[PDB]
Amino acid sequence: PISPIETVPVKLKPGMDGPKVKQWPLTEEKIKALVEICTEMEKEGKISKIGPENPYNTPVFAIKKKDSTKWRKLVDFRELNKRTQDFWEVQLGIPHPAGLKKKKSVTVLDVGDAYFSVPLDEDFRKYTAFTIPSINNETPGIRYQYNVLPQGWKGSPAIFQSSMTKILEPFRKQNPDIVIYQYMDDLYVGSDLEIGQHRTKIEELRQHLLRWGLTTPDKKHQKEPPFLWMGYELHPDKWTVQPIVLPEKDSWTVNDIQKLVGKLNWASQIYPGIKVRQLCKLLRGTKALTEVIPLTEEAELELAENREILKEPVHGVYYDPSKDLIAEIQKQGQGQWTYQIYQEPFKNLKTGKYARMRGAHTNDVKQLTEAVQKITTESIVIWGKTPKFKLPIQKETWETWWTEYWQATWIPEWEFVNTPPLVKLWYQLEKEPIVGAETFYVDGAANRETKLGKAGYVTNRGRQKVVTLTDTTNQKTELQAIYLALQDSGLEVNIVTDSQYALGIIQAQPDQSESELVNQIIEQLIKKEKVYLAWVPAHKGIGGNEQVDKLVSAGIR
Amino acid sequence: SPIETVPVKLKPGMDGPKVKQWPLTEEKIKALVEICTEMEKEGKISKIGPENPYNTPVFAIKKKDSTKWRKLVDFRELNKRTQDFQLGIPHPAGLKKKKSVTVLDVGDAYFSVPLDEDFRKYTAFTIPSINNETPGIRYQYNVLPQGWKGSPAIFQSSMTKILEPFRKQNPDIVIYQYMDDLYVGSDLEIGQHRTKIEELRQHLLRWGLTTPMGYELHPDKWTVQPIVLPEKDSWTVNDIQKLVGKLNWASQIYPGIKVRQLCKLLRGTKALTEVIPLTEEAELELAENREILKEPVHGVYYDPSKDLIAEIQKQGQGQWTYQIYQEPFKNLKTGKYARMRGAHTNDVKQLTEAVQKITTESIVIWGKTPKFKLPIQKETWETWWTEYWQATWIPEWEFVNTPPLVKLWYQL
Ligand SMILES: CCc1nn(CCO)c(CC)c1Oc1cc(C#N)cc(C#N)c1
Repeated sequence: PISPIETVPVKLKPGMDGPKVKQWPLTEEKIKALVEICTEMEKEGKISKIGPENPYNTPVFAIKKKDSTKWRKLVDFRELNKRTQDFWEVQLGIPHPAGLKKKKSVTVLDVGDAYFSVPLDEDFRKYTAFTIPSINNETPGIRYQYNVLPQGWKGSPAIFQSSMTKILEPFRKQNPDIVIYQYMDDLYVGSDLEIGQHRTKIEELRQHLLRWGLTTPDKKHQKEPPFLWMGYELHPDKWTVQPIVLPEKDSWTVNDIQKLVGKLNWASQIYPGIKVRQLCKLLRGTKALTEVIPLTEEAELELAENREILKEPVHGVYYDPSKDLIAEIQKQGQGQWTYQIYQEPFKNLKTGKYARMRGAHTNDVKQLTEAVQKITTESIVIWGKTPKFKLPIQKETWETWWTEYWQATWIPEWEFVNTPPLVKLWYQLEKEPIVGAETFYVDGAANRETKLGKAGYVTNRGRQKVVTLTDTTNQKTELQAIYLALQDSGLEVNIVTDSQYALGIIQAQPDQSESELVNQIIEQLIKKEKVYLAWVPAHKGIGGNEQVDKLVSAGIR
Repeated sequence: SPIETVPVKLKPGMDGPKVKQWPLTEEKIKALVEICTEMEKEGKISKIGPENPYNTPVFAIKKKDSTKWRKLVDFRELNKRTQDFQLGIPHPAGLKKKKSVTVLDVGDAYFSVPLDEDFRKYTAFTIPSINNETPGIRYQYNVLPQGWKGSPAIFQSSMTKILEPFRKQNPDIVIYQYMDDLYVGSDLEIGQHRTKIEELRQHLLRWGLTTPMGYELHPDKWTVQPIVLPEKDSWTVNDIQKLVGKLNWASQIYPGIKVRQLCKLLRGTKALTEVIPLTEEAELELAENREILKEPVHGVYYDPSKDLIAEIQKQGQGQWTYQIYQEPFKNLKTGKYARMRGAHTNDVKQLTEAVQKITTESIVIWGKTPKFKLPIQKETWETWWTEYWQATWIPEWEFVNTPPLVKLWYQL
């Protein structure tokens, strides 16, 4: 049918007019197919013959699908699409299974010949003009135009969507306690009614839809659980990921590892513990797709650990609006975090992992906070509420960090859970100068042209040292200088630098870095017992800084 | 009750806003549905089709001394693409000088004036759904919307009529309209002041807008807090070094600053804890600088063609410092914010309070909101700001990593 729904007024972009793309001359066979296909469509009101007036045209083509000798009509709307107004956006997200509420009875109903059952604005149909050419550019071809939403036109997905929303509204009002999910041409229905009433409510729905030009499958034609939906396997009381097969292979290509990471990231939605970090590392630099990449010892271990996890089929449970959501997080390793969300201890609605920030100098407290943030956002999206957190960090550790850090931070309601490895700060800078501790005045310089540099210090105990560095930057020398002072100092040290840069990094109590150097410094800071770090402006009559600036600057402009 | 609508126009070339809707909690979605289905019945808004490709974010807040959900539309994009907002509202310089200023929400007035038919499309917004089960509920405005700078610009004519009698009766009172609010300042005793506000609400009342003892500001008692120089008997190298740095920095703001005498003390590679007696000379320079720091800052002037910028630093102990300028260091205003009894455990809560306060002061002083540099993670701010937000407006903001020194320079 063709829905009796009011049409959506459509228009072309401001300073633009309809398409006028000439018809390619087509084969005798292809022309025959188009004629019959179009005759059928015309008989169903999907299209209509037009006069010679209409100056618009869009190319038409015909292709036959294999294992069958049945032709299909392809319209190239690339041009009309560039000229068609922008629309809304169908949806901002796809439902996640974990967010599906528990309902005793669920039915899937798909809207049949979807796009073709919806009318197109009459004032816009003129722009959908296409031409079946005559055997060898004889005379005018048979010219048609759409009356319904054309397959492959820009506004079809959105217009269909709206039409369905308008159609479902009255039924929604009269049945507030029934859930309907709109997805493309599909329609999922859930209720907490015992079959009997439910099949009745379904039937009533279909009748409401049919009364509006939309065909659906009848009972015996409806799909039955499991439902293979967008990568998922849906059962009435549990869900999981579509069967994942990890290819047993000798020699892996970039393409193979890429697909592997894909499946793994995908499986991470319900299978806890999946680690992908070591595989991603192999994908660095890549330069090719067919090039084989030898697996590191670490990747082989990671892959093996993943297989173990995937050997045992895991399932997710559905959402109960009456119960609280609980999210638990654990540290898997270097910048690796996993989490799980449940309502009833250990009956997971969903799983996930976190591994951001490319080592821009961070610590476990910052990372944990980031993971909490990410989980909080998805919870709001999926369930409309934030979960209660279970974190492997002491309230004391948390308060100490937050109160003293420069950035505002805030975790929703959480509870400590003794699940090692626990999160902690590995070292802490002193708040005031250490009495009876050697004072190192450090500094570093680097020539912009030659990239050559010097790093060193001078103490109050009269010590001195200056190292030469090659292929360096000002930043690197400043960090080198601090590293030097930490190496030659021992348990208690006062260090005075002129680098806001280094002060900034160290003050944030990092425990991980992409910089081999910063790691040296961290490793060294952990060994100390007491460390005080101060800053002074450079190029000033400031005793100490004024002097290291000499030996470090000499020979390096 | 339509009238002759004021034809609105986007900037040439500029196109309508297409800002994504951020996920909302079920609680807030429920509240917005209830509110919107009521505004629809009143004809203030109406459903729209997919042929409307525009979108503006929507949230739900609660003002202070208010336990009833309110709709807050974030028109920041549309506002930037509008102006028009052409015939602006002049900012009185007397406002910042009043003994007291009262803020009154007059947003309910805007729903009387119909919005230009050809502009409505640009006011589109979405009420999202949980787990994206349902497609969003889409609407647009038929009347002047709250939050859009175009509304007060258009409503000026009617606002001046409403306030004419009250103005002639109290020609010494200053009335400034900014977005959905009215700023009312007088030099009167607090008792008369409050009485005059009450009278003003009656005038507004006669025009259908119930304008509820609102927040009371005292711009007179606003004094730019200095940079602060210590006061100790004995000083260490560390303290002088900390002082040299601080002044070295401030010298970039106030030209009159000197540091040569103090720096003279810092010579040789001494231990940080060593005590150092200050020369009588350094004493003067020091005292002389403190005097300079007491007074404003010679040379900085508000430029109405340039944007206002505000930086905030977390000082700890519920304390926050901030600076307002158009060009770095050229501070037009500096201040402080201490957590009010309650937020004793929330950084985001305090920061949102501090932002609203600073924004309010900006409106009073310049009649403009500053662009904020927030010491927080975007996603965190994005996730929580609405939880404690109570203003009808929303300033522009960006996220930054506070330079550790800056905190000290302004530390108190
Ligand atoms: C109300 C819709 C619904 N709820 N539940 C939870 C049952 O307790 C399930 C699992 C079977 C549903 O079915 C879908 C089937 C398909 C398919 N095909 C897709 C979605 C979605 N979203 C949902």
